[PDB]
Amino acid sequence: HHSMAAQGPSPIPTNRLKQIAADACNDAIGSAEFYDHAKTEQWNHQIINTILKAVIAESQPSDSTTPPQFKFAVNSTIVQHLGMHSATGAFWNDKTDGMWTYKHEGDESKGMDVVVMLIWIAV
Amino acid sequence: HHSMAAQGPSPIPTNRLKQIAADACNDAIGSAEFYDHAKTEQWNHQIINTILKAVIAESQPSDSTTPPQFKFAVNSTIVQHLGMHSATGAFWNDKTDGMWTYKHEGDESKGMDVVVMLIWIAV
Repeated sequence: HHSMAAQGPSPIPTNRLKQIAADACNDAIGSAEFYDHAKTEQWNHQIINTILKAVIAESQPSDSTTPPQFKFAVNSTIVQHLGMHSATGAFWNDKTDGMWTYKHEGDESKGMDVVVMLIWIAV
Repeated sequence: HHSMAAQGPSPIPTNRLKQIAADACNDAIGSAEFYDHAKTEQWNHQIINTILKAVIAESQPSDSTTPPQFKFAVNSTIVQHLGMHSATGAFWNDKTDGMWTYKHEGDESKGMDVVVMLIWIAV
């Protein structure tokens, strides 16, 4: 994946985002030995709720006099192993808005990858 | 794909979004007989730029006294045929913000699908 659009700094340090996403994916599918189409919905739901709860919490201003300053969208995709190329463009505020993507690579026996993308939008 | 989050009406009628996306995909990969990893970047770039240009244009207020009211993000993914499940959650304004997704199904010989997602964010 690669962004076509210029962008602002993440309200959350990208090393923390990486940890949030890696932990979310691990909690959801870490013990899974195979891709199971019957569980992908449950898996994706758990990943997204985990990440969203974490980024909402940690993007909050320390003081009550300042309300949440960022909207977030979080997408999670589970892809069964085979060829995949993704791109993102935007019409937004290049000083403040942006995206970050994460790939949770499954090993040989896993038979699936998890790709996560987070968008933040100021105000 | 399915959204986990409640949402507002599209600033552009969804039948028009469907046409924009279908035409963009057709223009980019309509004449392609096979999946080619060496062309996916060019294909995705064309699709996204086409869609973005169209949605920017048609979301503009008719009057100059009112500036653009929506930010947009557009993601395009080209997937080689094999198992794929996607989900989206959000922390946004449920009265005004939302997402829309489109799948351009490739026939047997095509060997690839195109999935498009558009997010709109008020103000």
